[PDB]
Amino acid sequence: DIMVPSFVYNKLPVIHFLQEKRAEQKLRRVLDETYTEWTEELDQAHVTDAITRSLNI
Amino acid sequence: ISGVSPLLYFPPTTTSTTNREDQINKNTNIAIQMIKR
Repeated sequence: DIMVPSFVYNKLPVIHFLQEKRAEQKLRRVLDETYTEWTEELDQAHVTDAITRSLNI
Repeated sequence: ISGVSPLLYFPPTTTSTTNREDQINKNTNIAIQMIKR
C-alpha cells in the first residue's frame, strides 16, 4: 500500500525519459537507412548504332 | 577526281517502297532485344 507504490512512482520519470530516447532512436535509424537509388538504363545511342549497322550502312 | 568516270552517281534509291511503319517496327524489335540483353 505504501512502499512499493512510492518506488514505482520514483521510477516513472527515468523510464519515461529512456523510452522516449529509444523511440527517437528507432525513428533516427529509420531515416538513416533511406538513400535515393538512381538506376542506369542502356544508352539509346548504342541502339541507334545497332540500327545503323543492321541497315548495312 | 582525275579520270573520266564510267557512271553518273544517281541517288541510291532502289527500294522505292519502304514503309516507315516497317522501319520503325524493326527499330523497335532491335531496341527491345538489346534492352532485354
